[PDB]
Amino acid sequence: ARGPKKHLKRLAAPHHWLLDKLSGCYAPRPSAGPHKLRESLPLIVFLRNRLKYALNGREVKAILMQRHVKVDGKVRTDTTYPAGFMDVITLDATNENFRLVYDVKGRFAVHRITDEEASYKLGKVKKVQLGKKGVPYVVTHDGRTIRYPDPNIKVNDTVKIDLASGKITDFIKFDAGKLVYVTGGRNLGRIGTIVHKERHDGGFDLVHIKDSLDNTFVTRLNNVFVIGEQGKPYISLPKGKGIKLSIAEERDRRRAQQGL
Amino acid sequence: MKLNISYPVNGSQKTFEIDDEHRIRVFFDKRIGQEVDGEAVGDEFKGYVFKISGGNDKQGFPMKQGVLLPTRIKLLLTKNVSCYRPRRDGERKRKSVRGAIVGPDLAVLALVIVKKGEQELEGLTDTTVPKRLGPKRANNIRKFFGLSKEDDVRDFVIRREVTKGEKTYTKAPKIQRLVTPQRLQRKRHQRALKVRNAQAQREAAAEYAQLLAKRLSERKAEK
Amino acid sequence: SDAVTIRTRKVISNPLLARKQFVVDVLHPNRANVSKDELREKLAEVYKAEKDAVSVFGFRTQFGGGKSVGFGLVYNSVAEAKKFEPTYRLVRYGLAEKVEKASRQQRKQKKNRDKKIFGTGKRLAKKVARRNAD
RNA sequence: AUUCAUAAUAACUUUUCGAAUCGCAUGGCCUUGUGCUGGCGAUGGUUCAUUCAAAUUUCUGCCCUAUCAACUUUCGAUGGUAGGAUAGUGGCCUACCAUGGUUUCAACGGGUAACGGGGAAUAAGGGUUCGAUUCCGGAGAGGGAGCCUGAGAAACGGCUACC
RNA sequence: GAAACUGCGAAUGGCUCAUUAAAUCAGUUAUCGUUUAUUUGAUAGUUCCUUUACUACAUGGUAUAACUGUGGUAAUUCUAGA
Repeated sequence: ARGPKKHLKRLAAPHHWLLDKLSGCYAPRPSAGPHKLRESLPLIVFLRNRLKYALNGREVKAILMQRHVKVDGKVRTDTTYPAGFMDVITLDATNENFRLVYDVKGRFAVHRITDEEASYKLGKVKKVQLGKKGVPYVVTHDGRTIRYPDPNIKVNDTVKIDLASGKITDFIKFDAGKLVYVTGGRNLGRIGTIVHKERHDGGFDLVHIKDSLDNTFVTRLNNVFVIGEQGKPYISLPKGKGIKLSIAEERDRRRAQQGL
Repeated sequence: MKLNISYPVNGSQKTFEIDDEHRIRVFFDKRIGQEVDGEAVGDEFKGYVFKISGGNDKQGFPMKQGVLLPTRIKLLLTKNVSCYRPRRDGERKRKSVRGAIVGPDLAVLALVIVKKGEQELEGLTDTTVPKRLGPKRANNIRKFFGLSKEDDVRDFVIRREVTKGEKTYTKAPKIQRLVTPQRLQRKRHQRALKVRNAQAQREAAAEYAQLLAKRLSERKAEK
Repeated sequence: SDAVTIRTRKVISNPLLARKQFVVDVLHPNRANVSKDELREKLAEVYKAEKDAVSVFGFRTQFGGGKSVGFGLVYNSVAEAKKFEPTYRLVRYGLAEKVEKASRQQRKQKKNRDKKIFGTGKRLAKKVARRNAD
């Protein structure tokens, strides 16, 4: 009706933000999306939901204006800038360099990295074709389109990029035997590494997915996202390690790992 | 009828009183700015070619030229008419004005001068008026003094002076269009960009032609 | 006066804001609901900031007396204590002062009549002075 | 899955497009002079993608009444063709041609103290009655109607007309 | 920096349920049947037909606001000539 609604309110939120309801208000609306949909992450929720440094909204407003917190080399000097997939976050002095990955339950992390490996992304390439002035163009996860790629990467791969120029460095294939880090669904991000895929043509396509826990489950193709070959992993792998070990034993191991 | 006398040569204005109830019958059935001989009015005025430039009335209605009706009319006025100064961005709007033929509906007539007369240069050119705001543009200087342009502007900058704070504020219009780098240093970098920029992706199709010549030779060596 | 034991829990330095974040534990038998401004003196003896360089709020006492919990925030300098701090608390601890504002009637009653004028308000003021009263 | 993306032809255009703008630092080099380089912001414009969107859009599901059995079509009903118009397919409107389309698996008409749903109250199982209203989505800003600006209004803390 | 032009906002919010029984709406598809303000990402050396009196690009033209001083009507965010 008549124009784009810029006010959303809490108790309509993408629940993986994990915002309570006694503050319970107009939610922090993201900006216009750089990368993908409203499964993103604004800045001023992250600084005082799990990172827990910000106290007032004017105080986190008094952070990003002075070119303090940096993303992808840039700063993104407006407030509610969204966050893509495996986004790097360059920090200031004391050097707490971060990275978003998602846990065994869809929630994020409290994750910190070093400056090593903190110079490249992995982008879900999805639309590679040739445009005007004869150039083959490629797209990324963030839409950071890059000129003159290596021809025949394929569709639906991931690439190792530059984030200072365009310049993808090392692509990867997508066949039977990889390692896959899926996102989207009830069971996003364990690892599945392959067991099978099929045609299913036109409606969707499916990827059969099995971690070291050796149960196998099936997920539609748009959610799967490789980050390597068998036993590769590219990134600093988090401490929940991507298993989603079951309901009883996590209570049983917290009955054990607290050391009674 | 009232005699608002104004003057397009450098400037003068004050509104005067009326008697000539029969010589205002010279005035009508032309809208604005055509002709009123001063001798057609009583001869307190001579050497004066009166052109008329509107006025007001009971109800305070101004005059717009889209008339040919000797009373008021309410009308759709949008952009370039006397009203709507602007407001809420269209806003067509509707108000009411009179235009043409002058009657005793009127209250004031804005009389404005074509020819200078001989007798009454005390309400036209008594004193030359101090027009306030000078030239703001550097283009508005060199033919303002006819400099036949080489005379290197910033010569005659008007400093206006009152030393009531002991330091007299020494101010002057701060002309734009001042031709020095950084007009040209900005201009040079845009001249320097597509030197350094357009060649850089021109030296990207070059490397595209190199390693893909061998790559399109490799599956051309398919046997 | 009965081993007030001002202790802390969850100390975290935030050096991009150059501050220490903490809570204010207190066990105060037979002296209940201690203070605000006296505690900013004693909290200095972990960083030696000043007498007034530490921001703090809270001190809800718990049922029965004897104990309270607050949330305090200490920075380096007073010159830093004008930059990233609660300005109402900067009014509070004697740092800032009263800042005057129109009560929200006579702010919105100030700017509505000034919205329905057009100039800067002396052209028509001459005309009312010229006519009515003429 | 394409006449797709793209490239080149042979041409057209009241030409659309490609800087006459501002802030800090004040550089480098000698051919010492507006010689020449000369960084970073703050804007803004052609295309192509991402988001925000917005538009349509197929499948199923909608209380009560046959003391409502036929309903529609020259005042478009149902199709085809051709054109217009849209931001965009299409009876969305027009010219011509054809006579169809729904229906006792309840069409059509009438009632609703009928905004729909997630949801409430009740509690062996199966239910019954609500849900105007803390969220989602639709509609309205006395009643209708038309409107210029703007990316986006049939806006109503915008406008014109009639009651 | 008081205004005032220029740019974006005013189409989101907030209220109410009047109309509205394959209509909205819930799920479910689709756009190879479409338009996008911004956020992000990349992207124009060729503009001269006088394509050699381009005539200035080491940088053009007017058309005007607040303001000055003159007004009306009783009033209205009423406006005029200079």
